[PDB]
Amino acid sequence: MKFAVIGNPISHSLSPLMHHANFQSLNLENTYEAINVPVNQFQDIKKIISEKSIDGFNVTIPHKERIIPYLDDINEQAKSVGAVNTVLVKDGKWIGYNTDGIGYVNGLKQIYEGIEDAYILILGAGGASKGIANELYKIVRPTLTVANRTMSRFNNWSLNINKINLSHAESHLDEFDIIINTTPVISLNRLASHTLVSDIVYNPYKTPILIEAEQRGNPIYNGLDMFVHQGAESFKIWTNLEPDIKAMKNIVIQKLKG
Ligand SMILES: O=C(O)C1=C[C@@H](O)[C@@H](O)[C@H](O)C1
Repeated sequence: MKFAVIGNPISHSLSPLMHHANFQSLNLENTYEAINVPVNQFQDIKKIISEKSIDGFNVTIPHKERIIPYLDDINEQAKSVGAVNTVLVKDGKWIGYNTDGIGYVNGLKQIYEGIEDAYILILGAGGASKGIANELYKIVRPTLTVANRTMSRFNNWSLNINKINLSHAESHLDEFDIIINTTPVISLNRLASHTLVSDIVYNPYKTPILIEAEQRGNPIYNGLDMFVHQGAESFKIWTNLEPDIKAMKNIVIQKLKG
């Protein structure tokens, strides 16, 4: 089967390196190649893909919304986040999926015991935040809380979740078992001792919030696992097989060192 990643730029993508490691562990005769698609040539996307006989592809900067009109169908999750990172070519039909959020959430699940009873705060109300909150909503029993600087951003949200501003997150910070920053931030001055602090970025390997949270002697978690888990989730969709998460993360790490 033939896979890819589209984007502009595409050369620093670690998707092919990673999906390949997965193919070699599963003993699969797949290719996964980086495809450079400038904005100016994006209108010819159906043709760039189909001439290469592509089965499924990831979509990254700056085409995650740009791809949407070319899809024949799109899932609720993508539609909701308003962005597509995965497309399935399934008998000439293009179908758009979004695995970033489930990708972050499946990673967290592994490194956080009993996430179903977790008091989770998320910072940010934009699209990455939305995608994670949708996925959590399905597995977390206690109501989610999303904090944002502007209340209006929640108008197109769809969840029955608590929605607060940033100063109110600061002063109730100790009610939370996990905090997830999706913002590129708060005062950690009421930060409970046990609280896990997470950012969906892994370059830099630690953002300011994670730095300070670590000095306060808290557990921290960056976006590395999100990146592996979103691609693993694309792979499940495309192929109906189980990805080797350890092989995929180990190669990305080795590449990151160096
Ligand atoms: O750098 C990459 O190759 C990617 C990064 C993220 O945007 C992912 O959402 C995308 O599926 C692939």
